Amino acid sequence: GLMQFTLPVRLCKEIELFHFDIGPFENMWPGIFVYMVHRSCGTSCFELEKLCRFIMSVKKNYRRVPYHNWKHAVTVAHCMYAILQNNHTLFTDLERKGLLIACLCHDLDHRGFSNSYLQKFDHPLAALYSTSTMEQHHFSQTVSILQLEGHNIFSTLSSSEYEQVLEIIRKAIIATDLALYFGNRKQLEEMYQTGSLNLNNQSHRDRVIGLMMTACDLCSVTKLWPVTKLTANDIYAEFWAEGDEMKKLGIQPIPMMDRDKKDEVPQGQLGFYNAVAIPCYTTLTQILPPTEPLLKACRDNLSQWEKVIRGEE
Ligand SMILES: CC(C)c1nnc2c(C(=O)NCCc3nc(-c4ccccc4)cn3C)cccn12
Ligand SMILES: [Mg+2]
Ligand SMILES: [Zn+2]
Repeated sequence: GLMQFTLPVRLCKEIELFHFDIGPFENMWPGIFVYMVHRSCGTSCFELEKLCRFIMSVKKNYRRVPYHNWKHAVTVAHCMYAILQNNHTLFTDLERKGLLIACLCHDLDHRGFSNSYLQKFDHPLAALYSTSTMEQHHFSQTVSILQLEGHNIFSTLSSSEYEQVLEIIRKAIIATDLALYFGNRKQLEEMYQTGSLNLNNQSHRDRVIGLMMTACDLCSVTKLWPVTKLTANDIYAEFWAEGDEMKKLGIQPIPMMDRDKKDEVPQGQLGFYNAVAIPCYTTLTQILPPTEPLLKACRDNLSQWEKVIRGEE
């Protein structure tokens, strides 16, 4: 009832900032997330015994892969917490509840392979889900864990609020398929610029929540340079393992995934900052002005990759 979560002073202050790193102590990630739900939503959004049991079943269903792991899940939820606290009054009680859970669950049971590799391997999940393969699997696993005895954190919601929140989570999670991002942002751009963008239109909200999810998912590019640089080793370690597996199938992987082409990482990160990250955080700042720090930090790390290419580090 009267049981707050508190953090040490440095975390209490730094958790409010977009660039916050959740640190190397795994056993504090759960308390960090609960802290965020309580400040974002209220101490009464979720029955604490159910929330805790949900958090630990979710953790157990992330795998020990280099990048798409439990640490990524809590990183992406933290970024969503930063967005929600800097845009307090633009979001319903249900959106606040659904979106933090959506981020924690958004890569459940990820095996460290692209939708592409599932399809070329002919993995069962590719027959069951022809597009957004892993992301439909991630949502599926969220519903599984919600249905476990003592895990329904949404038990108090009305029959209809329950369906609305699971629909918020489904779209939120589908949106983390980067193939769907390019379309979603082009439309969000055109709607903002012609002035058609309207946040009372539910299909316009959907698109905005979609872009928030891509922002939160990419937030490793908005960290202090040494966090951004080291995280890149993790994500390339998956990409190269996939490359190896593509070669095992008799297929030349794209350069991104070919560990023979390590040399070209800086140029590839440049490409990705220009094609993906900068556009994302640009359009997000236009739509939601207080998210500007994500854009500014992204721009800083781009400049840090330009420096790497010029032999200046
Ligand atoms: C940490 C998080 C935020 C993160 N980082 N990257 C990503 C990507 C992604 O598409 N990355 C690859 C960028 C890239 N590399 C090459 C390359 C490299 C070496 C040799 C040759 C070509 C090419 N291109 C385009 C997707 C989702 C989250 N990501
Ligand atoms: Mg994913
Ligand atoms: Zn992710």
